[PDB]
Amino acid sequence: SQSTLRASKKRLKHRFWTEVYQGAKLFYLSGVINGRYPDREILNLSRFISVMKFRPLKW
Amino acid sequence: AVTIRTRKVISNPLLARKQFVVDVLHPNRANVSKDELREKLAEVYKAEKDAVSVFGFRTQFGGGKSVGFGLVYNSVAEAKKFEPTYRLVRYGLAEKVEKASR
Amino acid sequence: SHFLASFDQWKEINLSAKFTEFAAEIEHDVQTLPQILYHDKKIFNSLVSFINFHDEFSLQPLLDLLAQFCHDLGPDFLKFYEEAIKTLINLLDAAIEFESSNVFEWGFNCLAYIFKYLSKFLVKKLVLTCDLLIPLLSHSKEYLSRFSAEALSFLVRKCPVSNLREFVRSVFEKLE
Amino acid sequence: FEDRFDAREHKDRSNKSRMQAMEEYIRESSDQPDWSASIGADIVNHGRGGIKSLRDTEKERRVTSFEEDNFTRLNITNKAEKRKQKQRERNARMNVIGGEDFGIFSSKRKLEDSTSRRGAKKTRSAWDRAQRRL
Amino acid sequence: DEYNNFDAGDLDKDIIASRLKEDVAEQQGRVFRYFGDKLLISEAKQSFTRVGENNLTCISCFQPVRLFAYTVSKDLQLTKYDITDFSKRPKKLKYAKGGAKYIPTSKHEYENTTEGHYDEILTVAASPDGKYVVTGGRDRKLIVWSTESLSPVKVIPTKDRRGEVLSLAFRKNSDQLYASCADFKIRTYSINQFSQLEILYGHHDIVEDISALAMERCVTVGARDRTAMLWKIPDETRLTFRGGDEPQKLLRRWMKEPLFFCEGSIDVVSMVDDFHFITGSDNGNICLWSLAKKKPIFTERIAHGILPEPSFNDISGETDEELRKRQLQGKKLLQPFWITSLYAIPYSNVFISGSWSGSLKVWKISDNLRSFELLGELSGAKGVVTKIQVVESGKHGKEKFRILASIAKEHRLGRWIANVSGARNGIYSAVIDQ
Amino acid sequence: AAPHHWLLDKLSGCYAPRPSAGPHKLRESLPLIVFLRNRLKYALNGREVKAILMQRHVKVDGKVRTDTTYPAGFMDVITLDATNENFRLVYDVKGRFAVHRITDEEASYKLGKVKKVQLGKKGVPYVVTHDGRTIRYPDPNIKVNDTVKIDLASGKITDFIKFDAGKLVYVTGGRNLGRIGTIVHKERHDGGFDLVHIKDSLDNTFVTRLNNVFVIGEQGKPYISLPKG
RNA sequence: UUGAUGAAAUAACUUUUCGAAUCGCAUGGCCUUGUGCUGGCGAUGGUUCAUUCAAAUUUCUGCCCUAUCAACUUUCGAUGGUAGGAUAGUGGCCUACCAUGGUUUCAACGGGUAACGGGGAAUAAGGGUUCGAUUCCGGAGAGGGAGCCUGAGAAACGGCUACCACAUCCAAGGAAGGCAGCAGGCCAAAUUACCCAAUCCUAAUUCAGGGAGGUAGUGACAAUAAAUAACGAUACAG
RNA sequence: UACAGUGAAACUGCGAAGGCUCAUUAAAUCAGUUAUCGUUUAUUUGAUAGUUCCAUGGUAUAACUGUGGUAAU
RNA sequence: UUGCCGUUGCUAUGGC
Repeated sequence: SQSTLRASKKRLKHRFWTEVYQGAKLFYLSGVINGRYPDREILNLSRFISVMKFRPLKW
Repeated sequence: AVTIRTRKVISNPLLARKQFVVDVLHPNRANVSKDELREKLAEVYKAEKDAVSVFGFRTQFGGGKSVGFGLVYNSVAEAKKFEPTYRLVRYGLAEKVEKASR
Repeated sequence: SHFLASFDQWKEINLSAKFTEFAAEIEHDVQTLPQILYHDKKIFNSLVSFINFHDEFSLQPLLDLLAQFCHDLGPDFLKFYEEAIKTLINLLDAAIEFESSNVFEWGFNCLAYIFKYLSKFLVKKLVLTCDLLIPLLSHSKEYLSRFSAEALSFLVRKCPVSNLREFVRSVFEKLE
Repeated sequence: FEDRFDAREHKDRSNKSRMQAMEEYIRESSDQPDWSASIGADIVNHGRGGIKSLRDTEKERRVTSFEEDNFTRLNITNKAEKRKQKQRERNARMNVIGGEDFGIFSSKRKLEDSTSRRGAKKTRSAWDRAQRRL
Repeated sequence: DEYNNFDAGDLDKDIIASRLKEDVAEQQGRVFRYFGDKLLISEAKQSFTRVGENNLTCISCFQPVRLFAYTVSKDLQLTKYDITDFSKRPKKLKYAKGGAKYIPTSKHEYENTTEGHYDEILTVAASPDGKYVVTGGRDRKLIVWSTESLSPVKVIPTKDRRGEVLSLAFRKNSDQLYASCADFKIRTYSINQFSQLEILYGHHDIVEDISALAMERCVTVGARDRTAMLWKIPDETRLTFRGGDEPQKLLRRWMKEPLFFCEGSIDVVSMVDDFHFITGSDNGNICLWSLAKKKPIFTERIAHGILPEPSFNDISGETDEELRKRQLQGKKLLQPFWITSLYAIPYSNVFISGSWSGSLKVWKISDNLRSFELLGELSGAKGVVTKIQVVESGKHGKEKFRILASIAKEHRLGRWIANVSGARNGIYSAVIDQ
Repeated sequence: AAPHHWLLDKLSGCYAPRPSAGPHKLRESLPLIVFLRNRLKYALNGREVKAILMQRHVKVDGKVRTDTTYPAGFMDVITLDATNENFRLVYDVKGRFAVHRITDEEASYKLGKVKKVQLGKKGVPYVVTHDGRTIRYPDPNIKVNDTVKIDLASGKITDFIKFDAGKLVYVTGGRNLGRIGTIVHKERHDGGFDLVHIKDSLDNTFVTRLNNVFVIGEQGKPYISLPKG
């Protein structure tokens, strides 16, 4: 059921957005092909890491 | 039980065929059961069971009836010659697989 | 019966000029198998005329109908089995000059059909069939010798060893 | 000047003067019956639609008759359906109550100025009006 | 019309219409057996065989392309008759009685597969190939009996609490049955396949009568909605034909210078060709209807006359004849014999109408199909006519018919019917000729 | 995008077939795909219409000519063998393509409007028609817009139907693609609004162009048959 | 008084093309004493012409205000002849000589937006009365001008020569493509997966193809119809 | 024992045969239409080839082998 | 000619 996959997708995304700031990127990685994750998914995941604008904290 | 009704039977001898529309009337059944329906069409006409095909099945809202497109052949040779490959890998005996790349 | 039902379904399926000719001549000779088997000789003369016509678009229906007439009689085509062989060989050689796959398919099909309807009741088959296959034996052909030899195999394995022995003794004198 | 072929000059448009008021009167005073359906088979999504409109059932008759006349299921062509099907169901559920549409009484379109009051045979002479009356 | 009057689309559709098949069942043939005045009237052999059953209800007959009829009674009895001897009474072949033995032990709807009746078998229909007869009534069942054994080979329930069947019609030359259930429903069955094809709804009171012909069309009529519908069963659509005789305006039509009045209930139909039918009403109207007009083409106002006035000895209980005659209000309470059984010979010029007027009435439609006329009266059937039909024999130029009709002393659905003036229960058979 | 002459319903697809090079024009031709597929419906789609054109049942212009976008235009005598489907195709009164059924007698011939008579090379008489029938040695009186009769087994001009006063006309052009009757007037100009005018049931009068016109026969006797209704 | 042929044959140029080295169906005929003569048939060949399609030139037809735009045009020849060039050709399209032309108040030439909007360019949709379907905004460019070549069609989206810059390899001698490009963004940076089945195009093709086309998946703007209960009994309290 | 089925690299036949951004052109853009005996036209289609004096024509070159240069196509 | 009862025909009717 890709229906229940989309339902759990929306539920986990909203519950994640409640605990982090709203607008936090949930990145869905599917099942593993051959020991590691699909290279297009890892490509644009690393693209998200490639710009995040880290801000200085206090401690 | 499952009952069948042909309508608007025309003869296309240029493709060596006879084509028509099929009312499939099933009371309190699941749906048409395409294979069993093709056996019933093979019985209600002259046999040619691997030459007969039906493809355009649409049920209606709430069940009861279904409307499809039946086309009986003679000569399973020209059934293979004229019935296309996707319908033949559905029902009949041709099968084509492709080198999926790029 | 079912001869009129098969003929009418073939008429409702495929029709051309020669089918129009046969249906107009024999609109009253489709059902009533006793009457059609009585007047089959006029049907055989019209079949020889339509074989002389040798129509490309009305061939399979009339050939299968003649095969069904030979099957529905199964003993009564004894006189015009000779004209069946001559007309079928003439039309098959006309279609051989035509050179089509459906032409060769119909030719081999009607050959196998006449063999299947005539191989049962015949035990004097080998000399009587070689009397007309003496012209079909040697004609510088790659395929026609194979067609004659396969039908001779069907006529040899469907009779007795005494019958095939009498056949080999009779056809031993027309050998060398 | 000179002659130019024009399908829009001999084309069946025939929709610039069809009004549901006039056709409703003609259907009332026709004295030929009108081929209504069995009374359940006209509602659509178990009720979640309307019943369905008269324009809807004539268009549906055309689609299924074209279907049974040249053997072809239609498609999910997205630009066409994303306009027309969602706008169709939205005007249906705003205007069509009980299977009868009521938008024809809440929309500006002059009935006399396209449907009645004939234009070519306008009878612009008194001799013509006397002759055409008698 | 000019010298060039072709349309490319229309010649294309006629090309396809030549190319198709089935010029077989779709015969939209009008009346072709125009024999209305050719046959005689006043010398029909009227043989009424009185049979020993209280309140017969319907007759199914048969001709192939031997001959049997069937009867069905309110005493839960089907009885098969040989009618192939064309000049004598029919003969009894098998009785068949249902009763209290076939009440189901469950009182629940789907398992009503008991092999007999228990209440008021209402109509019957013999197959066009004659293999089966089917009959049904207020036990919400259709029972199919074999011809050669009269066994129930299948029992098909209508499956609801008001599923009384009230009329049955096989379509001609086919194995498909249309039964008009009192749920405002029409159920269709395939009898050689034992299936239900289509249920189809749309009447407003109980669908009292049904009729069919060579095409897949059907004509049904409901009781007090005073509309007659006809159904395209492939297209599942219908045409509605209301009544519409106003007594005040018919009084005005006579008042241009008269006991005719309004309409209660359409009772009976019979489809005369594939373009007309006739309906019998509650005020004795017989109406003839096209396929292109809502309102009927021709109306015969009173077809079987007016009931006798109530007696002055049985109106009040006052002492004097003057006041007991005063309590009739003149003509204000005269009511007509409602036409209660109507039958058409298919594609013909004649039809038959019957009630408890005592005399059947043969009528012929005019050649132009816009009116009809009384031919003659058949005064050998005392009682209510619960069913009329005709059996034929002989070729096209010379033919002989027997009207088989059923006579009871009470109506086929409810009783309601007093003043049994010497009526008997049996089969009326009138052999008319030429 | 799709032209009015083929009676292409808008419920077709997306792309309409551009008919290729051949005898006829672009605007005055329907190919065999739109002929067999969705006009008289002997094939359902492109796959099986190419299957029947590779099965080669058709005998348009008496030859097989196996291609979908083969521009079989006006009065190309279609002949299909299976149950002798013989069709000569004309225009109807609104510009479309009517297909009048003929028999083998009428299918043994057709006509052609001449377009020029030239003296090209070696002194040979010369006539070309709409379908390019370069046929040899007529009478020298083949005038402008005259009509020849094509044998359909050979090419030879067997009959000769003149463009002159008192012959039944055809019109392929103007606001009047395809009307019949030709007798109110001959109003001949020298290049523009120059025509023989046509009647109606109330005998109206119409204006067309000269090369947009040819002759089909004679008023009261055309042997090239016309449908009815 | 009507009726008819009818107001390319010759004298030469030219680095002059070919008169079958394609395949198939058919043993077939005639005694030249052997492939001696073979000989019935079909498609591709091949010159020229026509036709189709396409290309370019050509007359005419088609909604803005226009005079504080009234004079324009010889200041890329303005208008025309004659001839040359070259063009696919006609042609002031370029060149010599010659004429002083040619348009306009009957609106020349000249100035705009709602020319992201218009010109019927067109689907219409059975009620949305200018929202509402589609052809093109104008013309270019493949770092920038310049010069050449290719082909039925090109001043080539994908070819070459020099100059001017932005650029990668590098053993510092020495080779290129071009990515100074495009998809993104300024608390939604993941479209980029599946088929040629329907439509259409090419094809040597009873095969192959086509990111043209078609199909699926995420990407909320709370925009739309349901549910989260229905029907009883009994007991106790005022 | 002069060719024989798969068969890594080449030529051939064909393929990609139709898509981004920027300044704002007023019947010159565009459409319908006449003509081209003023003209280019592969393809489709229809026709259409008569000049021989005393048993079949020569090498240049791929692939293939072999020796090498260069950081290197 | 049937649930019975009666006129019966040596086949028609009439009372429940």
